[PDB]
Amino acid sequence: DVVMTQTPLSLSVSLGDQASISCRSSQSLVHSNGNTYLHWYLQKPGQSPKLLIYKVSNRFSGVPDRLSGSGSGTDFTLKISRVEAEDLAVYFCSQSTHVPPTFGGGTKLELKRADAAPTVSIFPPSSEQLTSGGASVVCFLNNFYPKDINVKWKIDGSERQNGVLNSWTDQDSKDSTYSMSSTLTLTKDEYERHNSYTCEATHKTSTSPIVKSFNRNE
Amino acid sequence: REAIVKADE
Amino acid sequence: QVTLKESGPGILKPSQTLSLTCSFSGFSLSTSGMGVGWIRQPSGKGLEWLAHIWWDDDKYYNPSLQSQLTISKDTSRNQVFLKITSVDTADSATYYCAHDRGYYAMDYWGQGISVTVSSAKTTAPSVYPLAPVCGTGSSVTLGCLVKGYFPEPVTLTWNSGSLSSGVHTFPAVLQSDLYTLSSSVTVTSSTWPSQSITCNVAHPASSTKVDKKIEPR
Repeated sequence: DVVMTQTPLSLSVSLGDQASISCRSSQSLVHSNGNTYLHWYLQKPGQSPKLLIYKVSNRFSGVPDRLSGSGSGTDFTLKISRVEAEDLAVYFCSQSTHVPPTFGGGTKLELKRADAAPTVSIFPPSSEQLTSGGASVVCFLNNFYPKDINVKWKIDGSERQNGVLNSWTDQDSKDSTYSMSSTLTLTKDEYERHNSYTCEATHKTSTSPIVKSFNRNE
Repeated sequence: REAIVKADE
Repeated sequence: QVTLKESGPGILKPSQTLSLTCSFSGFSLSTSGMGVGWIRQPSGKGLEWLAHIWWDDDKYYNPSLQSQLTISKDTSRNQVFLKITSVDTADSATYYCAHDRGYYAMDYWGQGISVTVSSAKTTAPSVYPLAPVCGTGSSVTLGCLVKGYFPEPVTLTWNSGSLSSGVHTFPAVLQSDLYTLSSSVTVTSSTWPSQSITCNVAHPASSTKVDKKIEPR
């Protein structure tokens, strides 16, 4: 099938700046009927793709003229002027001149923002969970910028790495921040062998780690 | 193989 | 006003036949020029075209998959059907049906249906409320921990969808072959615990729908 080579892989731009994405096809996208069947889409996480541009330059209804497509033959470009938080998505080209239709590898669009410190909250295991013989301690590290962050767990002052599961959000389309969830899972008995539980966050906005903690006896 | 265009604009 | 919605099983076993249905409104397959396509996307991977069917009964298939694919329609009920025979784990994906412009550019898409090909058992999640540590500031963060389900997905809302702002719902992660996700919600300390806050979780594959009200510790 026809290969769509899309560049760059990621794009991080200041608010209001222009973003430009290139797509090159392994062969000409000019159909024998003279038309060029090359289209642009975006996809936000947990969402279906959305058509942006069809047949090189035609905007789909609801698409602001802020977005424009151009190119010919094997070389095509999507330009997004005045990048805003709502533009956060993975963007990709698609050819349908040839069978099967094929798709670019995607460009992740991210936005710049003022540095922001995470809001850190720790949560002991629920009564319901302890009932089942399990014990998860959860730490949320919310609304921070930039994306680079590290979490460490400490049990009675001692680092615990085993039983730690982390999850990270994509950049928020409203405030341009990132969030992270960290869960330490133990058995109820393991949990009850110790007293002090600590979630520790290292981020550029802070000289020292942000520390949230609780003692089991409470 | 080239696609067979079913409808267009 | 074109809408589409996919239906089918969330999970089935290798070698079985996958039967998907697209139900649509805002257009008719009796109208000249109309077409509906099926396209899939394995988790974290690229889109792959499956098949299209047209108003005039013309059907087209991905040549590398055609021995497995059958597309059909019921124009009178505004439905399109896809059958995939001999599925294996490579067939695990989100499957989309889509309205076509006429030349394999798809301008309206369904929400997608997650299909997992697996021999593992379906497992309902445990749902656990996350109240702040007992015993003060202006904002309070509450949580919901959704643990040990299979397959994906679950849906999570706060107060049946009433509380929408200040929510973070984290991507699911595998923990010993089962999925786990969590969600935080941040409100003013005037709101909670005076006003009720409940986590709503559904897991369609197990027919689970649970509510967990966040109580103070």
